[PDB]
Amino acid sequence: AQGTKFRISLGLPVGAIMNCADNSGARNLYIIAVKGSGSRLNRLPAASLGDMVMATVKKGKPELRKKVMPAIVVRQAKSWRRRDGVFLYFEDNAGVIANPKGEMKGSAITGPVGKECADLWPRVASNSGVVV
Amino acid sequence: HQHQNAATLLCCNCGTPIDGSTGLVMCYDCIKLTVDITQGIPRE
Amino acid sequence: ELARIKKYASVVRVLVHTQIRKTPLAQKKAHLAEIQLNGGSISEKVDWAREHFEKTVAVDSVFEQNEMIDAIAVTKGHGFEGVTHRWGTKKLPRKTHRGLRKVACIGAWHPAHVMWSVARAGQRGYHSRTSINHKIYRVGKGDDEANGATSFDRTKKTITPMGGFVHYGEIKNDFIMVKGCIPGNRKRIVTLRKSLYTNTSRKALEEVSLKWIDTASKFGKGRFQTPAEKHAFMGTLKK
Amino acid sequence: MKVEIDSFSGAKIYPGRGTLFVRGDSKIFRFQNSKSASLFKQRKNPRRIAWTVLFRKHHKK
Amino acid sequence: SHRKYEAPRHGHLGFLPRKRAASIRARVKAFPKDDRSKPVALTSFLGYKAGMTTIVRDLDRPGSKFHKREVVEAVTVVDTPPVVVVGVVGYVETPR
Amino acid sequence: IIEPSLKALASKYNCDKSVCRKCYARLPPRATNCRKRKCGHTNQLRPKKKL
Amino acid sequence: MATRTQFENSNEIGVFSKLTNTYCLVAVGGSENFYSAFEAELGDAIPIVHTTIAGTRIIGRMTAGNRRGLLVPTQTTDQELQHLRNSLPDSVKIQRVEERLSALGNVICCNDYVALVHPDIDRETEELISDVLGVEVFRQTISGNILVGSYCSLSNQGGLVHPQTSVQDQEELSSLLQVPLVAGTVNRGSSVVGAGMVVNDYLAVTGLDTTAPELSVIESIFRLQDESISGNLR
Amino acid sequence: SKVTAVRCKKCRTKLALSTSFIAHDPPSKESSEGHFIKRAANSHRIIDIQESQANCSHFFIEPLKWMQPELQGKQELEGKFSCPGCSSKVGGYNWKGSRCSCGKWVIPAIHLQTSKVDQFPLQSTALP
Repeated sequence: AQGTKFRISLGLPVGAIMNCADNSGARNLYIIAVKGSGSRLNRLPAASLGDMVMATVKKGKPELRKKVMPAIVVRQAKSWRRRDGVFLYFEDNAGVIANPKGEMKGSAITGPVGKECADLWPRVASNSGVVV
Repeated sequence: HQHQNAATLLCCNCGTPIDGSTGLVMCYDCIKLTVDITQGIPRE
Repeated sequence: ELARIKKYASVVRVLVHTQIRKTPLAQKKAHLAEIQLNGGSISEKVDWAREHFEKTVAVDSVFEQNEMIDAIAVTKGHGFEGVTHRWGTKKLPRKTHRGLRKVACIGAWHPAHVMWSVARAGQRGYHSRTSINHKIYRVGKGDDEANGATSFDRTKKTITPMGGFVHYGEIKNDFIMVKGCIPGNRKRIVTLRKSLYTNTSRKALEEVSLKWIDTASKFGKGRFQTPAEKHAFMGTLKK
Repeated sequence: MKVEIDSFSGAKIYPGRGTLFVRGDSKIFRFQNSKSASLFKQRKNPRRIAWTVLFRKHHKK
Repeated sequence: SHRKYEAPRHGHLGFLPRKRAASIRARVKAFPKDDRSKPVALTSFLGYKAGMTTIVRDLDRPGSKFHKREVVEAVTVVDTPPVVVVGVVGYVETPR
Repeated sequence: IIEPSLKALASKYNCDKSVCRKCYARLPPRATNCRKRKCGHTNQLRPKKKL
Repeated sequence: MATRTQFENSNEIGVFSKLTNTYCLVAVGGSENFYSAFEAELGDAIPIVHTTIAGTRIIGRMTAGNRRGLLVPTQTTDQELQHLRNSLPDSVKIQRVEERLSALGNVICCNDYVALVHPDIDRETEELISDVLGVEVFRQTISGNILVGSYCSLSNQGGLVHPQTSVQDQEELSSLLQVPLVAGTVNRGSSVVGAGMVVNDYLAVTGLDTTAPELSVIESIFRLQDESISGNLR
Repeated sequence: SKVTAVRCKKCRTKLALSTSFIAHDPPSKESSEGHFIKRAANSHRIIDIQESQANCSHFFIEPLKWMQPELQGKQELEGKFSCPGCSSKVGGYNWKGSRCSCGKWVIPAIHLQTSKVDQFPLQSTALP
């Protein structure tokens, strides 16, 4: 269900704890798997900006905790190349939780939102205050 | 003269009148039978 | 002898050599080469070379812009190289007695010989490679002060960066500027070839007009394009 | 094609050069090289570093 | 025993042997298909590689996300001086 | 909308065939044996199922 | 009046397009079927301009404008700027705006007369919104959400707002906007109602997954709705 | 009650009014017509039983004025038609049957599927 996205650098392997940008109670996200990943011996599947990852909530409201639910990555700390030329990188990692359609449970997103995440997912681009 | 005539929400599935706030804007008679029910199990 | 080629001899090559003296290399020895001709009516091929004995053959007559070419040259050399970096094999763990940058299992009991397919240490680099489908962007004239200049740029400059190309020197000659990497290091002879198959798909037909050519110093973190505008930014210096 | 000045000192950035930094309060910082970038993580003040442009503008050189 | 975790091969088999090539001048193994309708021209040319520099151009590819968009891209300058012809050589065809 | 004069024209090449039980081949309807050699020229033929 | 269509396979329209009174903007990567919904019903009344903003296709959320003016973010390239000023008429004013809150459409909800803006917008901007659009600028949040753009669609006739809003809060917005206000859902119950649809005086385009009870509520508050060819000839 | 109008989705045209509607309302519910029977090639062999849906998913209307250019020109025994401005499959004509999803039979039908068309009231607004 994932739209076409130009390749950016892979910066969030399995086991990463990224922050939770929206206001649905959760405080962080524990990434367990990445949708659409490949297959190779001993390779951890990695996330990027714009990918839809499976994540559990470790800290927050107990209604959200202890269940696996997919999530969209909205910031990345690894630098990446944009085609117009610049290398840019945020300060921290971030994500928003979502239903498997791609609709967003969060009402609004704090902080900046990556530009490539906005075009790939429309519901993120509705709730986003700042897009880079 | 502020006129906010809205009858807050009508429905999604059927055409039945006024629902309330907090969510669940779907007219409970619809959600009992229609959308999925998300049981999704064998009952036998 | 030339009449003997006209009777027999289905295909006709031409021996050419470079003009190494108009080049900032230390070498004074030219490279000789053959070039096959794809004209018609092989009496006309040898009549063309009969005229062009001791004549110069320009670059723009052969190649034009947007044409997909093939680059055939010899790779940079790296000497004797171990099995990890040569083939890209897995490194052994930390706890290994006598070596971790190796390959553990060479082969089974049978056959009682080392197979040719397994990975083993040896020479890496300095091989011949053919790299295909490179798009030419610019065919610049040598006796022209508008090498780096573009319709969108409008500044008088060569493509030679400030301080020259690193380890090479003075491009003030005709040049081919082709997209993406070519096998071979700097100073190396490179043989360019026409494409074998006519390619349609979408990419070969696309025409490019440049915006801007980077002529900042390649000797590291160059922050100015031309030495004319370095002096305007800093101002008067003591020297 | 646009030429942006350095956010750290004063230097011009030609396209395809240097990094960019988005601070967590949604502010965009541009850097020309690894020199002026690494002096930004150390919280160094560009009005006190001599080779910067903002230093020379302050002291009227 | 079987391999117990299947995995693709490391390396390519049609690029053996990794041995040093016989000269710095690489040969042309194959020249393109001769078409006798067109006039006489050359198929290959010699130059000396100098270095790399970056370029900026307007990408013009319809139905792409980067349509009418500037992309930076890396180009190589090969120094290409004019070349002078000193001889011809004619090849006859045998069964061998 | 098929105009069943044409359906009877179409059914001869598609529907009016016989099927070998072993090798599932599409055989002529009045044939006795399978023409394929991998099933040993068997005479165990069934009609193709009508819709 | 009340048309339904979808961009490539997504229901939402206000993300990918911007409908005003005098002009209309659309994203570039669409089928002919998406464009035909705008081309047939608008006709030659208003120009349908293909464009991109800041290298994206989400120009509905990035831009903000009305009858008189158009605001674009700072990241808009100059080549994309001149393409707008050529095709759009002489009357509209186009200005690049220096914001920390980059996406202007989520921040600003406006029409001919009244604008609602995100409350953390700064003072020097609030002069530039009034100067360009010619509109009085008000700071307020729809009941739970600071983003007044995505969660409140507005036009000259009325306004469709976020469903989880109390009646007393809808009263206080109605006094300020001087138009009647209706809570509703779009696209089989999505709360994103400002980006789920676009609207002006003549036209209101929605997603395909809008059910007919939702579309009936939309056409009522906007008052767009109003036959001989139907007849009985047996 | 008041009169109702059927407007086309994505065409926004009143395809059929009220004073129509041969609605045939009750299903049969017995074993041979309330159930969908899927026979086999021979010997009336029943392989599949399908229970009928709840509501009849069609609108059975009279032959109207705007169907007259499609019904006269290349008249056949079955076909389909469209909205007159978007050319999408809105309804079909069948002189055979095609009972309802819920099932009886009818007479010759002009069947107008309730997907991709919707029903409006022609009267004034409800004013909620």
